[PDB]
Amino acid sequence: AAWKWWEEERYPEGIKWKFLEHKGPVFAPPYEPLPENVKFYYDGKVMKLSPKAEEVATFFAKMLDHEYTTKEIFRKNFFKDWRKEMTNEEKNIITNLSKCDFTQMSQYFKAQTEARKQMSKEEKLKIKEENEKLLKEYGFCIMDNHKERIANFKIEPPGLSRGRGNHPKMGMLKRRIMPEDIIINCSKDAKVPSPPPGHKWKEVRHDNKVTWLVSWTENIQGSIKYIMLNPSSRIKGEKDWQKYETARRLKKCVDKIRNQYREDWKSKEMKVRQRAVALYFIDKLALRAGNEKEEGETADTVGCCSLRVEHINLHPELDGQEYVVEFDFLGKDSIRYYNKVPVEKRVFKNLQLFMENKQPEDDLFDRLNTGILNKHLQDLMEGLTAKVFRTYNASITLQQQLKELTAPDENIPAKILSYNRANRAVAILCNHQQAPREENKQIALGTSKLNYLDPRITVAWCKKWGVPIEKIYNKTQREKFAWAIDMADEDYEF
DNA sequence: AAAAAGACTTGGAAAAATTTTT
DNA sequence: AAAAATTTTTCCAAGTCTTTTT
Ligand SMILES: *[C][C@@](*)(*)C(*)(*)(*)(*)(O*)(C(*)(*)(*)(=O*)[O@@](*)(*)*)C1(*)(*)(*)=C(*)(*)(*)([C](*)O*)C(*)(*)(*)(=O*)N2(*)(*)(*)[C@@](*)(*)C3(*)(*)(*)=C(*)(*)(*)([N@](*)(*)=C4(*)(*)(*)[C@](*)(*)=C(*)(*)C(*)(*)(*)(O*)=C(*)(*)(*)([C@@](*)(*)N(*)(*)(*)([C]*)[C]*)C4(*)(*)(*)=[C@]3(*)*)C2(*)(*)(*)=[C@@]1(*)*
Repeated sequence: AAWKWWEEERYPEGIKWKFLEHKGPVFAPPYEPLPENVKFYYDGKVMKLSPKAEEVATFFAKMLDHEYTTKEIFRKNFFKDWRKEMTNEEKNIITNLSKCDFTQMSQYFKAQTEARKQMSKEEKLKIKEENEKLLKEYGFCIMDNHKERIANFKIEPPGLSRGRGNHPKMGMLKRRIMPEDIIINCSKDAKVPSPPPGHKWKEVRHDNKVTWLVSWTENIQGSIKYIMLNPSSRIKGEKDWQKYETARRLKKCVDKIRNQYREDWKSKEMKVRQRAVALYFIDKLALRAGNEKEEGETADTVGCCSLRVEHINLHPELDGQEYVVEFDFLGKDSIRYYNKVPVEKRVFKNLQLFMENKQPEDDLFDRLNTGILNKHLQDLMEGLTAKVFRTYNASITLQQQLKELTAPDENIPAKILSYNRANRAVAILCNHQQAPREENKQIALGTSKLNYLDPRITVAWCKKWGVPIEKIYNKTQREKFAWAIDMADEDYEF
């Protein structure tokens, strides 16, 4: 029988668990060497590469078809990192990447892909059965009286970094994660997981103030990557329920907050004027609270608080509309945001004052960062941060649009059209793009449907119109939103 | 403070598995 | 059979906000 964690007494703040036991992470499949017939060339002559160098060479060979393997930054980074993985004998022969011929390696990898879909019933069924025994042995964990699923237990294989957009580190080598890089987290009364034969873990800790099971440091950015519980668990779902509850508490406080920031545009001090114009953008246009990145780590992308002077172009009268602000920046994942939006009279006058005596490279809202904006938002409502406005706007627009687009006389397949049409409006507001059915050509429903929309709004909609939840939510989503699907009436109001 | 770390939050695109069209 | 159009898993990062160092 399935566990209804939502009927339980809410888990206390501070300590995340009392008990934790798991079988550790599943390491990336080992490197299968190149056979004798698959040769590498340098200056037209054959050259057998050492195992370490040959492994790095394969990553490039597999990506050879893409246009990014011809870029300055990619090639510079790849070659620099391939030098480290070479022997002193190889370092003296291989001076540049351009005299290297990977074409034969590339052909073998295409040949293996063509040979992988031609497998028998003893190969196609066997590998899918060894994946199932792996899913049941390492894909589950015990955390406080119950067996819950683990998210991504299979650690990512080594390769070359690409990232999203115009990334400075594209082409850098993602190293193979070893047991000696793993920090295991579990309880003192639990059976500490066994490392692969011949190896030992980096650390075995017992921190109950955190929710992760396994952690390590990746080399590209230096940040800690984690292995946590799947979305269907108590620890993730309760936090997901609390996120929506916070957005619901902002609903009965928004009119009071909107009136306050409208008055703040007139204030004597500029520290308050900028804070209010930035909050106006976050409320109206659902922008992300733009944190400050370190120059040269990730692609140059901004958000609301990190907006520069060059990202906006002021127009008093354009297209027959008053006070137009033309936004043109790259948001998260290098997705372009473009909107010609008519603002209030005081907001336009304020933006003119913020763009004065400044160069294009300078920050628009100086004397303001994400911490100052969130410190103020905490003084208005408890637990309020800038991303709560995005959750609020997305969820309320779905509720509003579902009421507006669903009609009583329509059939079940036609009602699904209306749900997806309401979901479309949420994706346009949140700027969730999908690169090139005529409507949803450039729009992506996935991100909002799972991160942004209180699932109870959908469960309420479904029980009202007689649409079974399986027509809206698939197998995996139904498990993530189980709390909502069980506990929720037709009368749910955000 | 205020930089740096740490711990959460937020798929779409490319491939492979099928299914349908020629 | 053989190819094309769909469906569906496999591949791969980047923000937000909190907590620690410097
Ligand atoms: C595409 C879309 C995005 O980007 C946004 O929007 O933001 C995303 C999402 C949504 O929300 C999600 O969810 N996700 C998850 C994940 C991702 N990415 C990635 C990359 C890489 C890797 O490796 C991974 C895995 N790990 C293990 C965690 C991932 C995941 C995203 C995105």
